[PDB]
Amino acid sequence: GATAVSEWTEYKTADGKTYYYNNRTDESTWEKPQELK
Repeated sequence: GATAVSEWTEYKTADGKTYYYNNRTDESTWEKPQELK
């Protein structure tokens, strides 16, 4: 299970979970990208 593939990067929030942010979509999803899964 890798982390941060280019355009996709995830940060863990204080509540203890990562949100996956795609930069050139500008989208934020709580599901692991299939390029990063």
